Amino acid sequence: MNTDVLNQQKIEELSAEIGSDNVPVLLDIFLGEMDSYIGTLTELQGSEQLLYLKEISHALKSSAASFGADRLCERAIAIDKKAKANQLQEQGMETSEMLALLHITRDAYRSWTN
Repeated sequence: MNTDVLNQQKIEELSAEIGSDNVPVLLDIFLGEMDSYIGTLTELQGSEQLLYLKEISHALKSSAASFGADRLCERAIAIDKKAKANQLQEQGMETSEMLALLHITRDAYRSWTN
């Protein structure tokens, strides 16, 4: 997870006078809206498939480059894509990696990242 190395370090410091205002704004939206479309566009298409490239480049690459500029930043983006995303499922992270983002992010972030 985003643990005692980056979260309370890089998060509490990059948050602070900065992300204490900006990260709740980002975190809550990238989750709510991304997830929105995965409620609706998953029940309409392979949007959830989109869900992946967008968020981790969009919001995780945004907020994690600042507020998790440690593991989750690259270890997720690269270290997932390759085997974490395909060694889970041959299908191409078509569910169990992508949706996992929310359970992992809200579990972890809501513990040290508002």
